[PDB]
Amino acid sequence: DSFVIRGDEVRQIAPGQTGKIADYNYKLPDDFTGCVIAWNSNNLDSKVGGNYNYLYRLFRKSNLKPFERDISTEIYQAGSTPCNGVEGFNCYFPLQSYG
Amino acid sequence: VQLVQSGAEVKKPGASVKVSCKASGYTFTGYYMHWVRQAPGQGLEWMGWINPISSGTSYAQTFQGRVTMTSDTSITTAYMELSRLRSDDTAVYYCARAAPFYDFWSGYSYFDYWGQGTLVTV
Amino acid sequence: ASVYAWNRKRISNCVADYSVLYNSASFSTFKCYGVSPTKLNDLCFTNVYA
Amino acid sequence: IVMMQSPGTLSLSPGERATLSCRASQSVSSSYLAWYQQKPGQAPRLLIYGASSRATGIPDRFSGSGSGTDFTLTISRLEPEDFAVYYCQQYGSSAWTFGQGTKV
Repeated sequence: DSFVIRGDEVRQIAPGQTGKIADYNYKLPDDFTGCVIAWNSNNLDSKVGGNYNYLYRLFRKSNLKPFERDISTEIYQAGSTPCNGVEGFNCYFPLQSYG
Repeated sequence: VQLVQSGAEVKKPGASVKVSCKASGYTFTGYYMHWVRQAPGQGLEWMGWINPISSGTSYAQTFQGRVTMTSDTSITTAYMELSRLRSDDTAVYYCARAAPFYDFWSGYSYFDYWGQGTLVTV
Repeated sequence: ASVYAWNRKRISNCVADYSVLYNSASFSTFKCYGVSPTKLNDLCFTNVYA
Repeated sequence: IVMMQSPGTLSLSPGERATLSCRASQSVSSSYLAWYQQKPGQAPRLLIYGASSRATGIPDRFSGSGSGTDFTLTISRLEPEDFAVYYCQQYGSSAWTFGQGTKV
């Protein structure tokens, strides 16, 4: 399974972790068997002005199951009022860029 | 944090104007880009905003139906296009940065950075 | 407050919605001990100290 | 909503204190009230947000306070660069509203 995250989030790619990546993007099972390999790619995945082609999920109704892949872009309801697909107060776009 | 807008424009009534705003010094998609108008001798009027991550927008009822906002994250630039220009649209147009609605400490309630005003004459 | 003289706020007799805090994008650390961060709204406490 | 500032014009000597007022037609959360400074020929800059919090780069000569429908901006000592137009700004109902502005 290959993907890009920022340095501080590398620790989240492990069993028993929590956080925006562990919970909403890429979840590993507590009984995971395997190896997590990472390297700095600042010379590839960064650009002047900011590289906005790498996204992560910031909001979700619930945590992901192990190896679940959620790629929806539906507006997240933070409040008690239905968003009806329109972002605004208490209605968030679920993804964000690393830049 | 810097916001750099295009130069002044002169348009005839019925024409459309597109004002750009290039952002730098921050994560472009991490903030909303707002546009604020200031007619000569008048105060500041909020027009609307765009959220570059999705290009979702919201407009003031005053401009809704005439103004379209777009953005391009690859060049961290926001655009505001105001159509059907009238003589009373002569104003200095500013781009301004504010936090997204999910900011815990309500950074969306105000504009912390402004670009240089761009004068549009109609 | 300074860490050597930290400030304790006693919280009682109220409704505690912890999802507002947990689902916030504005915090870099949110680590719960002795309790799941997603079960907090199902629990009742005799007091909360902030 | 209507945000009404007063006085329309404020005139006093450098080195003295000035008080600028902004009244709301309805209650405004302190978290949603901001003050801006606009020098002639320049874009507005943020001075105060959240009713009382100074923006980064703003001198401690500037302070704000208030709640409900009555907010103020205070300049403890006026410098030549403080003789500009000030605005109050409110957020609510998914909209941003500015006052008419006052000139110092």
